[PDB]
This record gives sequence, C-alpha cells and structure tokens, in this order.
Amino acid sequence: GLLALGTPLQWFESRTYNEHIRDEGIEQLLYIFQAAGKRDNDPLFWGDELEYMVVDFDDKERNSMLDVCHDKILTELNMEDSSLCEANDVSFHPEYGRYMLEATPASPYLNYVGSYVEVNMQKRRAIAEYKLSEYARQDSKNNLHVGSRSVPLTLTVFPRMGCPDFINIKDPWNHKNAASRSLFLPDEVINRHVRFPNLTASIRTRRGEKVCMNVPMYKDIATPETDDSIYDRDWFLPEDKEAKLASKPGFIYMDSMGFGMGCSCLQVTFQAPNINKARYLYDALVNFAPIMLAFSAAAPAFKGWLADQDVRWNVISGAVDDRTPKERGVAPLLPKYNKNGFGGIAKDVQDKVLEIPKSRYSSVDLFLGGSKFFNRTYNDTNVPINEKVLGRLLENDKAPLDYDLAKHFAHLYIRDPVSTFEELLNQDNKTSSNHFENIQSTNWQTLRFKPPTQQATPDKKDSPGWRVEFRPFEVQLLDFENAAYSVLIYLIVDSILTFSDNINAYIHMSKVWENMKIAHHRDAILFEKFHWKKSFRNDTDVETEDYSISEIFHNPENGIFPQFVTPILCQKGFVTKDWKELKHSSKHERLYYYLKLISDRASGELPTTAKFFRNFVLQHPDYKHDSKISKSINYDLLSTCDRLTHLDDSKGELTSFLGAEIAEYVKKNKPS
Ligand SMILES: Nc1ncnc2c1ncn2[C@@H]1O[C@H](COP(=O)(O)OP(=O)(O)O)[C@@H](O)[C@H]1O
Ligand SMILES: CCCC[S@](=O)(CC[C@H](N)C(=O)O)=NP(=O)(O)O
Ligand SMILES: [Mg+2]
Ligand SMILES: [Mg+2]
Ligand SMILES: [Mg+2]
Repeated sequence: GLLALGTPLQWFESRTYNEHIRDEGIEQLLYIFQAAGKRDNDPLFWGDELEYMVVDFDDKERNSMLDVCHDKILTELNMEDSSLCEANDVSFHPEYGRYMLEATPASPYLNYVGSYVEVNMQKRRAIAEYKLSEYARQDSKNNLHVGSRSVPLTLTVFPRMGCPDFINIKDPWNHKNAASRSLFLPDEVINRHVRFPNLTASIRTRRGEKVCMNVPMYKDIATPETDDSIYDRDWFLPEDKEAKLASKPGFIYMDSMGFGMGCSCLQVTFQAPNINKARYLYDALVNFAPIMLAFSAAAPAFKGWLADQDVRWNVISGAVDDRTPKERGVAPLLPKYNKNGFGGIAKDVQDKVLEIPKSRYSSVDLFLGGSKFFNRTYNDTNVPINEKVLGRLLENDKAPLDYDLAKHFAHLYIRDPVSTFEELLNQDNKTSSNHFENIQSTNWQTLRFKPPTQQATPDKKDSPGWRVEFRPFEVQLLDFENAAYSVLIYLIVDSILTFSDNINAYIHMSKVWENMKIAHHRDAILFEKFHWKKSFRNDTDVETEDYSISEIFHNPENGIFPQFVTPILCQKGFVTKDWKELKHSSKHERLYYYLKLISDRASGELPTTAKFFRNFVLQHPDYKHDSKISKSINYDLLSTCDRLTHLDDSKGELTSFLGAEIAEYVKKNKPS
C-alpha cells in the first residue's frame, strides 16, 4: 500500500519534539502491552518482502540505467489497478529508491504453503512487468523513452550507482541536489514520497557531515591507489569539502543514503504464539543473521568498483548513520562547520549526548531473554541505554516490564526521531502507535521484534500478534532462490517454535557481532569460520567453536540441516529420516531442489550471486584489471541477470549459475 500524505518537519524544526515523541511513543507502547500482552495461540502466519530495482536497458547504447521515470507504477497499483493486485494476492509499496519497488503477498502465508511463496513472488513480478509493458505502449505512442526497455530485477546492489549515465535522466546535474548533497547521487534517485527526502536531509543535518561509507576496494594488478571518482565541487558547504577528508586510499567512497537504502534485500516475518515465544524465537535467530548474510552474499561491487567484500550490510549501516562525531568519539572533519562535533544536536541537550558504538542501522544489540536458557551475561557488549525510558518501562501503571525487555526498548530509545510530520505531533496514545513506530521503524537491525497495535486484543484472533522479522538476507535474482531462502528460514523458525523446550541457541552477543564483521569478507562462504554453538540441545551449555559455513549447515551435532531442518521435516512427516528423501517425493520435489540449492551453495559447490557477479566482471573482455565496472561491463552483466531471472539458458548462463541439475529442473518445472 501507498504511503499517506504529510508535511515533514526539517531537522532544525523537528529536533525540538524529540523528547515529546519518545515520551508519547513509550506511552503508546505501554498501551500496546496492556492491550495485547496476553495474546495467545496465535497461528504461524508469515510472509516475505521483496525489493526490486527497475532497470532501463538502452540496448543501442549498451547502457543499463536505473529507471527513475516510471515510479507512478506504485500509485497506479494502489489505485485503479489495485483490483488486479487483490485478485492476485499481491501488494506493492514504496521504498527509499525512486527506481525501486517493494511487494509482499496481500495476506500472510499460514504454516507450510509449499511452492506458493514462489508462485506469489512470480505474480508480483508478472504484474510489475505487465505495468511496465503498458508504459512501453503509451511511451511509444507519445514518442517517449525511445530505445528503452525497463525490467524489474531483484538486484541487491546496482553495480553502477552514482556513476556517469546511471539514471535515465538527461543531464541530472543541471540542478543541485539539496537533499543528499551527494557528489554522486542526484536526488532523483529518491522516491517522491516526502518521508524519503526528509530522512535524507534530517540524518545529514543531525550528523553535521555527509554519511560516509568506505568499502575496501578489490586490489587488482592495475587498480588505482585512490577512488579516482572523487572530485572537488562548490555547490554546498560544508559537504563539498568533506570527501578529501573522509575518503581513504584503497577504499570506495560513498557519501549518500541511496548508496545503502538504494540497495535491496529479502526479508521474512513470522508470528509466534504469544510474546514469550516471540522473545524466545527472536533470541534464537540472532546468530542465524550473520550466517545468512554471509551465505546469501549478492553485493560484490559498489559505485562502479569491485569490492573486497561480498554483502551490502555495512554500506547500509553507514548510509543512515546519524551519529555526530561526538557520538562516534571522533573529531568533526570540518570543526568550523561541525561545532564541537555535535552536528545538528540542540545545545540545550548536548549535555545528554552519549557515545554510541553502532549505527541506528546495525546488528541486534540485546537478547530479550525471558526464556529458560537465557542468562543476562550473554548480553556482554557495549549497549548504551536511555535510562529515563528504562525507568518508565519498569515502573508504570499500564504494563510494568521485566528488566531485560525494558533494556531492549531503552536501547532503541537512545535515538532521535528523523522523520516527523507536523500533523502527527499529538496523538491518541490509546489507539495510535505512530510515535512509537517513529523510533521502532528507524532502528534497523538484523531482526526486529514487532509489537502489535492496541487494537490487537486477545479476542480478535485475526489481528497481527507478536512478530519476529528476519532482515539480513541479500535479495537474489530468481524467484526460485528467494522462495528457497524464504522457506529455509520458515523451516528453521518452525523448528525453533516446535522444539522450544530443547533448543538452547544462546551464545555471547560479542561473538555474534564478530560474526557480522566476518560475514562481509570476500568469499567468506567458501573459507571463513564463524563462532557457532557446539550443541543446541544442552541446558546451560553456551560453548561455541569456529565452523565454516559448510559445517554450520551440515554438521550432525550443530548444523542447520541435521538439527533444524531435518528434524522439522521428520516431525511434519515429509520424510522418515533425511531431507534428501524429498528428491523422490511426489508432493515435495521442489522443496528438495530448494534445499539442494541451499546445501550446494553452503558447501561451495554452487556460487553465490556475489561470486557469480565477481567472476562475470573479472572474466569480461573489456575488464581492465583495475577493479572498474564500466557501462559496458555493467550492461552485459545486467543483460545476463535479465536472462537468468527469466530462466533463459540460451547462452548456458543458468546452467553456469545454478549447475545443470537445478537449471534443468527449474526450466522444466514451474511452481504450482
Ligand atoms: N500476522 C502476520 N504475521 C507475520 N507476518 C505478517 C503478518 N501479516 C503480514 N505479515 C508479513 O509481514 C510483512 C510486512 O511487510 P511490510 O508492510 O513490508 O512491513 P515492514 O516494512 O515494516 O517490514 C510482509 O511480508 C507480510 O506478508
Ligand atoms: C528508508 C526505509 C528503509 C525500509 S527497509 O528497512 C529497507 C531495507 C534495505 N533495503 C535493506 O536492504 O536492508 N525495508 P522495510 O522497512 O520494508 O522492512
Ligand atoms: Mg516493508
Ligand atoms: Mg523494505
Ligand atoms: Mg520489512
């Protein structure tokens, strides 16, 4: 669904309501617990969110651009073509990028739904390409976007973001981009819904410096020693003078929110039976997050460069990192503009500013606890909290909370609201969660623990309950892959929820954080090791060893297949003994190829999308052994991606990417 209208407040004007917004959202949250705290026996509803990028192929010029001119698609799919969507069980909404689409099923899946995830993902995609073909008929007749061919691709990263000729707007630099003030992204990369340029502007003003994301450059025989795309400019002070100071030799420099929030992911959200199981599930999924990031890697290039990393995470982390240099415990790059390293923080609250170790977009900070295996000593890392919020969640007359749950919320509330509408400044806290949502939705982490609304009282059985969002997955090109990875986590969640008396997944948080750094390394999946529990079926045991992704998926004692997946499949009767029995299942064959694809990637038998892209660039005739992705390499890569998406093996690319057995299989068998 399309986002409702508002008048955003810009940072200088909105910062004055930070405490008001925090206070009133805490009250809203208290009403939610008071109303929905005792929900129970909620069904296992779940659903995915896919994010897409609309790419314009200029086949005559050999240039694939991002398409920032067909964003009406989102309004039309939510207006006069919404009937198409509803009939087809899909729903569409905006994302940060003006070229992006997001789509979900219109109703959650319930329990195990087989091939229907993939069916539903194919329908989302077929409806987007339908709309796009309609525009191509209109444009033809109005003689517009002549030569151009727009295709939705589930890319994690656009390899040429912020590089010359990367958007289908002639001469986008003939005006200034006051929102991001980036050297590379015109503000047309941003979706027109006012929230998005608001967040962009708000986060930069608060920080008092452009966002800054330095990603290690892959080092080839002829790679420049610096990011030679940086340039001096004079539109904006201080921002146009930052790059010289902020960049680093051997690092890709990115300076704008769209480099991160202009990237895409797969997400899956699950409803637990009640809040307690929701805490248990959340805690248990914490170390799956860095593992699945590493496993799904789909981002080996940024801003026209091959990177020495394989996932998007740290780039998105920096893109919305509103921390002043004070909060980061570093000097302002330009002390004359960034007064005392406080950026846009009001002086009459600079005395309350904390040093905060992680960006508001970062891995989970705290186990919620509240289950039998939990011990507060597993929360062993630096996690600042808003003490006032903790105090109030502990002592109040609506819903006093246990200390571990209170500390989760209090950590979330160390942040300021960065997107605030004038209209919404005073709410009815009994019925509204908008203020709480303000902070909740702008703490972006590897999981999200989702309260219901005040409306979701236990008697109302169909309301959304206590939910856990699983956020780390990179998005893959094929709907077959995304459904494989969606069902994977489904089966892991069902496993956790089913065997909850016996699964101890606790490890020290400091280890998870370390895993998150390791998951970024180039080819991590193929050789790096990760702290993973030695056993899950052991009261009090929180011993880890360091296991490869292959061992983490396949070890009999602690592996995802033998301890999570296979046990749930036996238990639900899909198999007697082993997951591989599905190959010869009459009802369940596709589930076999889903799992086989996963296992073969986890063992290094099939490449990740990140590796496939990297090979593609490195093996390209025009590649100049210097780390650069040119318009021409970009064009061929994305043509390949278009063929892969569409199971087009005419050039053997699908066989090359999925191997013969899976390729032949998806080419001859449609999900149904
Ligand atoms: N009751 C429910 N339990 C679990 N998941 C749900 C439920 N209702 C909807 N979902 C799924 O939650 C996700 C919500 O998507 P979205 O509106 O994109 O929210 P957000 O951006 O906050 O994650 C979708 O995948 C949707 O299918
Ligand atoms: C600025 C708005 C961001 C909304 S978002 O957090 C983006 C997810 C990101 N594209 C990623 O690759 O991790 N998805 P949702 O809010 O639909 O869960
Ligand atoms: Mg969403
Ligand atoms: Mg999203
Ligand atoms: Mg989401």
